[PDB]
Amino acid sequence: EVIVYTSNTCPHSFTVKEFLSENNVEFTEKNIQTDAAARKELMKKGIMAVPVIQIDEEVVVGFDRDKIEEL
Amino acid sequence: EVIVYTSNTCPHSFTVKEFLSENNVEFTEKNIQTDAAARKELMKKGIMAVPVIQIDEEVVVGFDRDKIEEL
Amino acid sequence: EVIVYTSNTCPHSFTVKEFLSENNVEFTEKNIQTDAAARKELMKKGIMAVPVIQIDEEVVVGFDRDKIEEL
Amino acid sequence: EVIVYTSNTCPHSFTVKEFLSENNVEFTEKNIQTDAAARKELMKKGIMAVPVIQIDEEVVVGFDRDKIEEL
Amino acid sequence: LSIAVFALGCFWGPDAQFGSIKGVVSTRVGYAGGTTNNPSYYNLGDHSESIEIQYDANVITYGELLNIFWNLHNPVYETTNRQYMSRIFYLDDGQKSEALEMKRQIEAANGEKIYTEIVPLENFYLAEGYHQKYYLQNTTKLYQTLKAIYGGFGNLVRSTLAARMNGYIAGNLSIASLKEEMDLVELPEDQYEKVLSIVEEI
Amino acid sequence: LSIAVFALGCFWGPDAQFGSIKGVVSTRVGYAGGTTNNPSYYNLGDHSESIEIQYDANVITYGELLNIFWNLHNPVYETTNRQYMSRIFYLDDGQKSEALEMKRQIEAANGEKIYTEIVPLENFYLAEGYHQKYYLQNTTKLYQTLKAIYGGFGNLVRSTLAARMNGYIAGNLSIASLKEEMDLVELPEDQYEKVLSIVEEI
Repeated sequence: EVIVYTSNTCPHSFTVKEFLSENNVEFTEKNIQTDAAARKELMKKGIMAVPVIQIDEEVVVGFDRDKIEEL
Repeated sequence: EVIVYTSNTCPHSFTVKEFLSENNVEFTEKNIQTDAAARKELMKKGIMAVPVIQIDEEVVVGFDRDKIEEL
Repeated sequence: EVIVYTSNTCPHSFTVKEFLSENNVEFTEKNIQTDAAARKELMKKGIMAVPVIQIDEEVVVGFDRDKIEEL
Repeated sequence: EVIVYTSNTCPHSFTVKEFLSENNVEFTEKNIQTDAAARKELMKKGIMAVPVIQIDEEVVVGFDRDKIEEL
Repeated sequence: LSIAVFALGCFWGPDAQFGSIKGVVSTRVGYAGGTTNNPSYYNLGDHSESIEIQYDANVITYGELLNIFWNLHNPVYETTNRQYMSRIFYLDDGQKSEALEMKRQIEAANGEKIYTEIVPLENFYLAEGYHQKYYLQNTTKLYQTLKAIYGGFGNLVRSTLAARMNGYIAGNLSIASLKEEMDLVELPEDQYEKVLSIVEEI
Repeated sequence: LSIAVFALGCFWGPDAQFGSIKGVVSTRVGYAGGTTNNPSYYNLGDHSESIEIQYDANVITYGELLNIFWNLHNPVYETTNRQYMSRIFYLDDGQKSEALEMKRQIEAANGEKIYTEIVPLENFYLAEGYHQKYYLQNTTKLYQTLKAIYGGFGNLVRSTLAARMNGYIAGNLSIASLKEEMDLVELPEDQYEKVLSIVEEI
């Protein structure tokens, strides 16, 4: 059972969805910019507990070790 | 120049901060649960554009390919 | 009705416990570092944040003072 | 005062452009897929979201209808 | 997996743009809208230059493809040049409904009447092979490398990777997402770095 | 890099807990608060069983360490058992200020007076070697493996990895964060998998 919390931003939601569908993994999509209940449920997860690292300009979301190493 | 947007949740903010300080990288920390301006600035970044994938119970934030593969 | 998931190695757990008692709020404590049932219950809730403040149906992750005040 | 960072390969860029014109909102369009200056300006702003709605100082990322309505 | 059929002018651009869209599985360019059998590029008749898009409906909606369609051209002018007319060939009544609704909405939102015509799809004929993946096919190096990898022109142009590559060559695709699609293809590593070596030469 | 000195009962627990904290660089257990030179475990005198924490101030605050301090025991009872008394040995007036303020706040918030005493640090004496990293030192397998890696008991117990390992053995540390600290140490890969093999045996 898979849920994908999406947005109205076209780079990455479609990336995750294409990856999941191409691997034949069936999922249900909740758009947190059109489904207020979905965003309230995502906030009940520790989503504001994830840190964000700003390197002069770029943004790393979560502790992505190798990415932060490269900058 | 490095900025770390932190929270009042002790697992991961301290993880990122210990990683950065141990590598002698000097950073400034903005706690988005005590600095409303910091959270408004983080929201001006595309932080709600990052997707979240719920696998039955666990939460993957961003397109972490290998993690999603393992579940 | 309040429940508080806490841990020993977390300053923010202590700070929000002190906040709740300073505001005379009866609450249940589930220390996930010594109560294995509590920690696995929190584990398959999707969260991994510590501390978690479950207000009967809402969920506050971390010591968001202004959000907890709103109840 | 409104600026809209858009792209050709994005449905939500088109939808928010249609929203703004349907609500008679004069706006500047910076199509980052053909205006290299606009895309690099957005690039070293921290964002990589598309579409971005800059309302003079505030930033709306994606087609958050209710948030854009608030102005 | 669903099919849409659009027409918005010369189809090189539409091919290179729609083939960069995540959720689009494959693209073909051809001719549709006329009353003649097997039209050719210099013998279209009443046909329109069209693109057939095969898309994964779990990733992108027909309505989102329509958003992109009206985002790639502004048909606020009426021409009788059938080769370049703006048309939506619908395969079922749901496509017809969505297209008519969105056309009404655009007309009302911009105050300009839209001259895109929503018509039922009769026959979509393929265009000549030299029109398929036109930009990629003209970068002979990377083109023949990928064609040897996919083992034939037909297997190449019918693939998702070829659509993404043709789009990237046309500047409509980030190199990062090209790497992401290449990861999706799962190349046997050696061909992978050969292709990446050729693409980063540009 | 700063130093705090606490006392909250028998120091095995405090060692194993504070050594699991990210931001704590090293820990030592010993004796502090008495008027005798070089006390021993069976000859403490008026000394208290204490822990000295060396912590990276860029990661964790003295006040957060105090939060953890009062989160590991509830000193709402007054004893004259000096070996196990709750004390905060301050190294400067800032520590004294923060500790007094937080003690007042706890007393007011819970309605119970706090009997932790805030006193100036005179001399912190080290405890015997068999009290250092007590839980890790008693898992002889992993203990001697890590000791051979770090090349001596002193180099071992003075390290961050040893504090994290002693905490994990005591069940105060996630195995994931143990892996994270091991990544921080940058072991030459072979010793890395040897240590991981031993730790996952438990």
